[PDB]
Amino acid sequence: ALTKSQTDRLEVLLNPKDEISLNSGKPFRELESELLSRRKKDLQQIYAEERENYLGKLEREITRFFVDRGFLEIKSPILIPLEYIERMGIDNDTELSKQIFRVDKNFCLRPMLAPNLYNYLRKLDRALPDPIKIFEIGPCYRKESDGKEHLEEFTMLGFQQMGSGCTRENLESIITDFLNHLGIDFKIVGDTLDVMHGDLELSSAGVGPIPLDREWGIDKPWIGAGFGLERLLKVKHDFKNIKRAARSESYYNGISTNL
Amino acid sequence: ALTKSQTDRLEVLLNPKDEISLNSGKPFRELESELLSRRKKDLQQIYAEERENYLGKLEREITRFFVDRGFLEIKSPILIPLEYIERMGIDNDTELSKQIFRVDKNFCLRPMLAPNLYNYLRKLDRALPDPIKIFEIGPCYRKESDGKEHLEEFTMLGFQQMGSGCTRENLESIITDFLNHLGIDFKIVGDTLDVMHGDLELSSAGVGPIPLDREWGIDKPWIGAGFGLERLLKVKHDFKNIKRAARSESYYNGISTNL
Ligand SMILES: Nc1ncnc2c1ncn2[C@@H]1O[C@H](COP(=O)(O)OP(=O)(O)NP(=O)(O)O)[C@@H](O)[C@H]1O
Ligand SMILES: Nc1ncnc2c1ncn2[C@@H]1O[C@H](COP(=O)(O)OP(=O)(O)NP(=O)(O)O)[C@@H](O)[C@H]1O
Ligand SMILES: N[C@H](Cc1cccc(Cl)c1)C(=O)O
Ligand SMILES: N[C@H](Cc1cccc(Cl)c1)C(=O)O
Ligand SMILES: [Mg+2]
Ligand SMILES: [Mg+2]
Ligand SMILES: [Mg+2]
Ligand SMILES: [Mg+2]
Repeated sequence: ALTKSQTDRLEVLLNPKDEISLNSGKPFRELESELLSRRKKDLQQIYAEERENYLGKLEREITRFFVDRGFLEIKSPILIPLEYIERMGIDNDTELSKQIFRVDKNFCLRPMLAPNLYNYLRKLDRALPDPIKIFEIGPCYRKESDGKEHLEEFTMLGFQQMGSGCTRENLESIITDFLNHLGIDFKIVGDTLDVMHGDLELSSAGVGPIPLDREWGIDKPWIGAGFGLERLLKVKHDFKNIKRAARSESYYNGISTNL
Repeated sequence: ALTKSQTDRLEVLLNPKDEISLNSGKPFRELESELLSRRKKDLQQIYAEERENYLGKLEREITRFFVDRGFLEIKSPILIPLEYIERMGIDNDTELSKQIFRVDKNFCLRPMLAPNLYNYLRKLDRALPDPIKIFEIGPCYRKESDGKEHLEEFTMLGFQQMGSGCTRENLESIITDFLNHLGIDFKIVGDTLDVMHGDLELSSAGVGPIPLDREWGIDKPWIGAGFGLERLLKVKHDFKNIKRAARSESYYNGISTNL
């Protein structure tokens, strides 16, 4: 009989496509040696053939999708003014206010892309023709309880369109084309618009104007959404825990690095 | 006569390829309106034609270079254990110990990629054939005095090879091919190996083994280097201040967003 600790170890080495049973009478040491051999070959094949990281590769594929669709690629600060949090309406009565990683006395690690995207929409409206379409992909940070769907360090895609054409139908079309392009199954569940995979939230999306826009110097209609890249990878690759998809020292493209 | 404040404003709108003189008798308001028109057209042309961010595009071009050359693409944590700093030999007598952005009580924003690259070399040596070649590109953070060559939030490329072929000559060949591929002029100045553009340091590079390797479980020869992407962009585009190349709300591909 395998111990729970032994089973935890084998689960670290198990990949979703393996068809190995941990509840059949082979001893731990030989089930471990089998999976170790498989995972070493997996890494050797990546090293020999493609050599790209899942998170980097997904970011580049999403970038090509949105650039192609007419969205400007933004790279804005990750370390942001603490003031941006309150100005997003995130006060002591929200879950998020307790989730901020503060840095120094006036800065924090951004928990979302919305403040920077708002600032870019306002500034670019002075220069670019209507409608203004932008997107950003990059690290975001939230303190979280331990859970198979949450990372404290994750990667967000955020896109926003401002001006003409900012309808819920156009927003759903972007989301639908995007996820069908990636091969991710989803349901849009009705502003309040969430993109679900089963009970996992892939995205929250919105349609403006909303009262908050005024604080950011925004007075035009808009649509947009935010997506977690590690959740997309978790669904795409059928990972049991989002840790497999994270920036990590423990996993490379979902393969354990502790061999 | 232009005021210094007026000149600062015009310098924000000036791009290196402009051939406009701020010391000739045109009034401020018309020099400003001229440069505003030019910068709006610059942004409109980016939006119409390519839509890619300089920092993102450079990261993707560097990624293709190193992948093609046989290096595995790594994406490791940006928020790292504080312990990694001391284990890198960075104690109270180094400049760096005073430059760390601490997060919480046991974490910090990484000021360099070396700790994570060391960990990946050790782990991958259990699985990959000799030599082991890896690289990472991503955010790094250091507290800095105000200066035209330093950002507090920047982007590092780090690469490392471990095992056979780890000679200074092979290291210089990687650097030389890399910078000639990017079109960046440089001089290698002699371990202690720095890559200079004039008096600007583009990279510091090294040849192991060194005593520090032991703390990280490394006992093989190695070569590697770290490069700042915003310094490469600053040189490539002849920016006067590295702020033009940063993750920023103030500049897009070196164009002022305050129009
Ligand atoms: N801790 C996290 N780790 C990974 N991805 C996240 C995390 N928090 C949010 N995301 C993703 O970012 C997107 C937009 O963020 P947001 O809608 O604010 O998250 P949220 O509503 O807190 N989701 P949840 O925490 O699962 O209820 C979401 O659709 C998630 O896929
Ligand atoms: N604050 C910064 N902003 C942008 N790039 C940086 C910064 N610090 C270091 N880099 C780049 O990262 C590379 C490796 O880092 P490292 O050699 O530790 O920097 P360094 O020796 O402190 N350079 P300097 O601070 O200019 O004397 C350097 O060659 C720089 O190009
Ligand atoms: N950071 C994302 C990005 C986003 C997209 C559209 C509109 C807005 Cl305001 C924000 C989110 O929180 O869902
Ligand atoms: N973070 C870089 C990366 C690097 C490359 C090779 C060897 C080492 Cl140990 C470190 C630097 O500090 O120069
Ligand atoms: Mg949440
Ligand atoms: Mg949500
Ligand atoms: Mg320095
Ligand atoms: Mg140096």
